[PDB]
Amino acid sequence: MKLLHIDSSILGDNSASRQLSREVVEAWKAADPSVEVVYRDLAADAIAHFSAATLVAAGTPEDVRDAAQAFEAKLSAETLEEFLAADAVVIGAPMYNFTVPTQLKAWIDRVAVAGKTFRYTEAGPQGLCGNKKVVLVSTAGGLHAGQPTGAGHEDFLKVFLGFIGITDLEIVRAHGLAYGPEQRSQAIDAAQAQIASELF
Amino acid sequence: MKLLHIDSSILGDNSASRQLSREVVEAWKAADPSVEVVYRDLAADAIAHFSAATLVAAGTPEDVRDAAQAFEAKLSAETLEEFLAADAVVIGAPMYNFTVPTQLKAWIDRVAVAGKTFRYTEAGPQGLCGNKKVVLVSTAGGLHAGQPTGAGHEDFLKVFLGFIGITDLEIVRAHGLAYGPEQRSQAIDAAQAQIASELF
Ligand SMILES: Cc1cc2nc3c(=O)[nH]c(=O)nc-3n(C[C@H](O)[C@H](O)[C@H](O)COP(=O)(O)O)c2cc1C
Ligand SMILES: Cc1cc2nc3c(=O)[nH]c(=O)nc-3n(C[C@H](O)[C@H](O)[C@H](O)COP(=O)(O)O)c2cc1C
Repeated sequence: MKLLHIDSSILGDNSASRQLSREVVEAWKAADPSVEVVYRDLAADAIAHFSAATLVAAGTPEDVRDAAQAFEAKLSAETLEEFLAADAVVIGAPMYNFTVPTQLKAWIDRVAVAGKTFRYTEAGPQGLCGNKKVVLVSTAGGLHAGQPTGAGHEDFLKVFLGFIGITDLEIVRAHGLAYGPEQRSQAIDAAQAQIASELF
Repeated sequence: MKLLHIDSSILGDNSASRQLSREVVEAWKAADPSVEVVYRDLAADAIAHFSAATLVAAGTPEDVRDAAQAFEAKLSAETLEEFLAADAVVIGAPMYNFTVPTQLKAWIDRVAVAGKTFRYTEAGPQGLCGNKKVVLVSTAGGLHAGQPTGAGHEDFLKVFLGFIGITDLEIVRAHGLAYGPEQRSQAIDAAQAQIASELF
């Protein structure tokens, strides 16, 4: 099966979510050596804001698109196709300014596509991604899960994933990382324990 | 006083939030002809993703910055300064894929600045923007305020605004816009009634 490994942290080697997302993927490869991994670093190679141009490009026939429109259309196509092909997705999801990074939301905007990851039916919208397994690697400076301050982060992500039909979701969490070295170390240690004994 | 008018819709003349944000500002000008308006269309002139480069530029002395770093630093400075100067802010805030547009969040990332719009104290973080009035123009295809599906939209915005100390907040809402022409028309009519009789 195909595993898509997504990072969105802007903090590079100092990133908690990049460390933990890599650790989930390493654990996964060890548990299933046949897994095929595709990597996408949404911070290193940022996806353009979903724009009026994105919409115009989508509604313009390929043979009449200019270069900028071909760019937007290919960006939309390649991102969507990579997600559709994936059987499992590991997503690094920092909390920056009370929500996810715009680098991550820009990816979400390309994968939330009517007719592909969800569809409209006479009975209402139906998610089409129910076969996909997702591991969300959720990292934050504070501890606000289950509280209003956390609305834009895990709650939002759960809404999006639920809408496209994901039912098989695990959250690997390391929160309170800004409260000092000992608290940061334990939060990461606990997340590693989840990876080691509660994922596979 | 200085009013900052922000739009983030990608739908141009078909935008509900651009129509209503303009109507709030027109009403404001009529109520207070001395108000000075500054406009920023975050969709037409999109702010770069808040990135590793943004952080590096901020920590690099001006005299050693290269051109790309001067760009990031000026973008950060001009956006922040415009917000600090504003006494009132009218913000067009569509719901796209269960949250705000990345164009709007990229602005939030430049205005959430320690020491400027909030500060760390020995007693915890304190918002510094309590004198500012904000009118949020909230538009959505569905009706999900007060429900989990709405977490990434108004709930998130209220968290951000509360953190930087905004207490004087009004929300002008037009939701259910995707459910048909009559429902869209009434939602906009109700929002116009709020503007006419419940804002000023
Ligand atoms: C630009 C920026 C914004 C942040 N905003 C928040 C925030 O709103 N709430 C919070 O709890 N932590 C916040 N943090 C702390 C991060 O959530 C924390 O450092 C986490 O480890 C980020 O994941 P990462 O290390 O993989 O980048 C922010 C950090 C940065 C760099
Ligand atoms: C790319 C895109 C994504 C959208 N996602 C949502 C959504 O998640 N939930 C919703 O209720 N409406 C959604 N809508 C509908 C918009 O919220 C609605 O059209 C609203 O009027 C947008 O504000 P605007 O007209 O100022 O652009 C979406 C519209 C677009 C174009």
